[PDB]
Amino acid sequence: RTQIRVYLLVEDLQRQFAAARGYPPYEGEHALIVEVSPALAIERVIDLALRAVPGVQPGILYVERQFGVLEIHSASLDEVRRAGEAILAGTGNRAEDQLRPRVLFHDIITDITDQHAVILNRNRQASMILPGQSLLVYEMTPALFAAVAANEAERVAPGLTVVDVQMIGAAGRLYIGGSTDEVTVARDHITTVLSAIEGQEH
Amino acid sequence: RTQIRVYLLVEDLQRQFAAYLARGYPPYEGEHALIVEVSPALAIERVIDLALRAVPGVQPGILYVERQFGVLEIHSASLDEVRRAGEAILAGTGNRAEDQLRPRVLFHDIITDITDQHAVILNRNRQASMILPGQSLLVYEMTPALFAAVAANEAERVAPGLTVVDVQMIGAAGRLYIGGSTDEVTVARDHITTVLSAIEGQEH
Amino acid sequence: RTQIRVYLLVEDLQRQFAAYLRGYPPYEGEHALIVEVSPALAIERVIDLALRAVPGVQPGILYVERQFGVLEIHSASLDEVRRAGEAILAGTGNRAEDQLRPRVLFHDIITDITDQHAVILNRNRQASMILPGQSLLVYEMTPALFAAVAANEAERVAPGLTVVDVQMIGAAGRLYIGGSTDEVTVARDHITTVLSAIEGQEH
Amino acid sequence: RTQIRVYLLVEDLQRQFAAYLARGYPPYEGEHALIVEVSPALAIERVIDLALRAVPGVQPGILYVERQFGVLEIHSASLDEVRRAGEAILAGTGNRAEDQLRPRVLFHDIITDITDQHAVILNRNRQASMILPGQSLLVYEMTPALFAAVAANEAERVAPGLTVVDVQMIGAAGRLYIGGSTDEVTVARDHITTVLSAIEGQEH
Amino acid sequence: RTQIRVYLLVEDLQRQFAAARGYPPYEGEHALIVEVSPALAIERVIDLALRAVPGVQPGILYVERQFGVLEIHSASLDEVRRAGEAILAGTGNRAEDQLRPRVLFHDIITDITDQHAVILNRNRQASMILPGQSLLVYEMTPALFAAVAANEAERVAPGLTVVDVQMIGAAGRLYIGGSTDEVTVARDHITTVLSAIEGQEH
Amino acid sequence: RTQIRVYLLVEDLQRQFAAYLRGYPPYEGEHALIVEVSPALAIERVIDLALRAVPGVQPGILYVERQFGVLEIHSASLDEVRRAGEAILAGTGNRAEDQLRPRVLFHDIITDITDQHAVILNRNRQASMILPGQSLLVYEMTPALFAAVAANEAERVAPGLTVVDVQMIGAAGRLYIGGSTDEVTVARDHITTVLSAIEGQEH
Repeated sequence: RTQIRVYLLVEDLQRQFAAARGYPPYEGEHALIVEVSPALAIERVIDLALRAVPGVQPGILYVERQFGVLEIHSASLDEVRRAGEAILAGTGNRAEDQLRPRVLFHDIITDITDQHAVILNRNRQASMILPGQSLLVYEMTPALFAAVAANEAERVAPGLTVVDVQMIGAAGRLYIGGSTDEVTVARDHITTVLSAIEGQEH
Repeated sequence: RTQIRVYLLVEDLQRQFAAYLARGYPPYEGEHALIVEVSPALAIERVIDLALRAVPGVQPGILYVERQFGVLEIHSASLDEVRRAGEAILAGTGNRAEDQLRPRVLFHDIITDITDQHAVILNRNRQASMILPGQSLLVYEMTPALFAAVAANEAERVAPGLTVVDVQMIGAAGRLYIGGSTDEVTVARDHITTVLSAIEGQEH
Repeated sequence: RTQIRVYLLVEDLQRQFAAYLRGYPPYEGEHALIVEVSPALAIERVIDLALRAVPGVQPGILYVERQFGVLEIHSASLDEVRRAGEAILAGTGNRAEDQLRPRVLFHDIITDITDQHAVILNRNRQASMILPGQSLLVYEMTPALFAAVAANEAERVAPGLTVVDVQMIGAAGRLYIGGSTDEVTVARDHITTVLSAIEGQEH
Repeated sequence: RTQIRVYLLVEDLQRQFAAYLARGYPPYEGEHALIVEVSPALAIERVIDLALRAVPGVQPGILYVERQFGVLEIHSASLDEVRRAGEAILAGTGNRAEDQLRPRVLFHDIITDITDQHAVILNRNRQASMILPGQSLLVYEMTPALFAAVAANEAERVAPGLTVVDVQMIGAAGRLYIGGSTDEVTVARDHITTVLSAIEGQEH
Repeated sequence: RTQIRVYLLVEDLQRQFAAARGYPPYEGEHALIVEVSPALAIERVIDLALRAVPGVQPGILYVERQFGVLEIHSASLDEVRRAGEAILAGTGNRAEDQLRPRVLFHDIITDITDQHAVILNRNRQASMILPGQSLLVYEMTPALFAAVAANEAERVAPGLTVVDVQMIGAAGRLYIGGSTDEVTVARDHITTVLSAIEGQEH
Repeated sequence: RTQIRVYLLVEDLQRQFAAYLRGYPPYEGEHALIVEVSPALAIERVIDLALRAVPGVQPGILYVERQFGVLEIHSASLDEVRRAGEAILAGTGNRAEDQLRPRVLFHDIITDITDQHAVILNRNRQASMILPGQSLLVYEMTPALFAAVAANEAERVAPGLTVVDVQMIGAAGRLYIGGSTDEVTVARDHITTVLSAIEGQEH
């Protein structure tokens, strides 16, 4: 009855990525991210986690057009694992029955024009990209996988700028600004991470 | 040409659900409604004109064109008025009531004794009444989405102490959130399942 | 890799549609290039291709939707817009007729609109408004970005009409036009002709 | 320390105004309400606790901190419950009912036979019921803003066929928009003026 | 009973400025702008104009925290004057009983930094300023006077960029981008226009 | 000409308040300069003064409100922030103590918050949430931008508390803090001390 699309431990949160919403996560804490179908089943999923481990906090809970999304976090890695396990047990699913990440698009725009940069910035928010910087774009599905890609990219290239991360919808989208080599190091690494993630076929 | 996804008379509106209702005139307790969902979405503009010009005494409460589908709610104090407006729509589009889709249940569950953290984040993604920690929560998902309308109204009739937390009747799927004692939410769920099964329509 | 769904030169913008058009605003008499692509995020490469090939053009729309990506660029010079488009075609390995052919989803003319219909209609809108008693033309098509040319062409052949609403983003495009029964009938007929004449692939 | 700007029992809610009502639980027709406006704005957080802990059976419908002032609405099916919660607020802040400001009328007028262009642009800056071309429109402005609440409810009692188009009860001034026949809107305006004059309070 | 704060014919609208809302004005048309107190009296003001001259259209109608605001427009200058006259007659006011414009602030920031430019752009909308351009800011009250200043500024320096115009509130605000001399020509001219406008004292 | 209402070095940002802070986001441990001025539009000159004097700082808040203008800038270097502030002072002909003295408008501690209060309270909010049974400290002051230092200082002396809401823009500032009755009492006392110690003019 409950199909799990994404089930992932994101360990050791980087500080930029830490920024529908509930309690906000902080740098160094750990997260469990779950995407499911049908969307409304996510309400049973969150009760399963919160009643097993009172010490974890909900950061995202949203019922989208098709899918249901959840993020929970804690300072203790042991606590998040245990919440993940209660979800798997209460729904009769396994971790490797999730969908495998499917890459939809990626590219590097070097030396973004100023007119491109200014319009980019106003239906993003949070961080911004400045004219002259290089831009990496990356699209995947299921959408919630954008989360782990963002965190890993920042990990290996800490000088980069997280411009935007869309984790909810039909597809996930990542925007990263920096020097041409920072964004190349990030792109190469993301591809590796996603290919190594185990799951079934769409 | 114009396909009817949902076509339903919702008779005798209960007071929580009436208040819960993109928006036009608000319906009131005891009044009657006609709900219609169609494809392609923009056809609903022909549907509302058909109704409003046949029976000038009905009032539009909802009119909206979504990503895929078109939605209309009309209501009146007179049950005969809503009925006749419904017939103008059917005749003017060459459709019949049983040309609609029969309800398909996607999910349902009863979460007892909701934790306080679940209740607090649940209450800020909803905007009407609120659920309190300790209450039991019923969630019910179906498609087409507009059937969520009749499910909410039937639940309140049969269990008037419940709390209508949210009713999502527009989109690819409808979602119902109901709070109360475990026996109130269990009585509502059983009735809803019966009501949706009794409805006549085509196959997805 | 980048699939082009809509690629169109829309030349000589009429003033109602021009203002209707987010980034820099176009003006009456200027020319625009409209592009809808799949997958959505590919549109960022598409706009980069245009702006550095022909710097004199300005972006008016840039948006990443649920499934698709949308771009509008414009300039006073028809040549600058055309040349920017060519850059987009070469850098994605496409040509203009590799786009999707326009598919008509629904159209209708509501004469003598009732007042209850008009007031609730005007509240899901924005800009111009329709008055009780006017006639309403509604027109739906896909891909959505084709709604742009339908709107601009309608205003060209019947400038007295009222542009109520134009939805160019999504799974489907929607056009709302108000005027006399004759203005909108002339508008509806011309829109169908324009759309049939556009060459593209299948669906 | 805590100054009361508005303190009022609104008895027996009429159905249009009840539905019209930052938001918490929705009130229903026939229920009773207590409305309070205070200064400084943040003091209202002490006021709601005072009420909710004295009489657990009342429900908050409105709680909001504005640019200058703080606002609360609580309601119940029991008139005695709203009354007693009101008294807890007065006792716990060292205030009395007549410490409030007496209503000051800023403007009123009756626009007959509204033009269609006025009606169409008027309807998109309002979000509830709508006014139709040809109807007469009453506008009424007062301060403090929260008195708009009692003015709307009194008008509907005395002229039930009217249309409540908008009620702005939060801010520096309250505004009331009412539609109907010229005699319905004239009957409402006369009554409102009497009601506001009869209210006891201090001087601006 | 009805106090008129601003009463002004803005003749021959420039194309940039032509962009709460009703029907949109077009380049070359003419407008009447009215601000009043108490705010709600603006509903009597608009009925007076629309019933006298059916051929004019409402573009702005809004009841703000303190004041009421109206804009109407037409292709015929004769029509707008006539609507203005119906308002004056129906409320027993005179055109020169409005408030005189009071200048609150103005300044020219030359060569705006790129970090300043990018953040400026996201809680504006419509047009944008690019890094390196010069910026003129101008504040006045009553707020509705920002309207005539914007239109006049564009008239004498058509190459300029109208970044934003706030006409509703306690004070009006104008943002203009261009070369340092375009913005200086605009600023000098605005000052002249406002000083020449006749009204009473606050 | 430019009147300074608030001018403050807020050094060593705590992590709840840091995230709470629109433009570039500050991080825990960095330093910020906060400025509230009158008239509102003067703030555009104020920020220009800072960013080109010390380019290494980043703007986090820039807003023109009904009456007043607000600016926040930040950097990892306390010296860069201080030096940017000095540029703001020289270019406007002010000094730090020409600002307004903080005026306390209301404060209170609600113990054992009822559940109906908590759920409706959480719906006019944003970020962190208060749970039924916790104690609530509310604190109101003017000018509003002083709410920033009150929030950051409270978190410094009682890091276990929950920052529910901080309103720094307007006619008045408002602080919402949740925790145990002891955390918030310690927080309330320290806030009053900090505010009394700030030197400025009258009101």
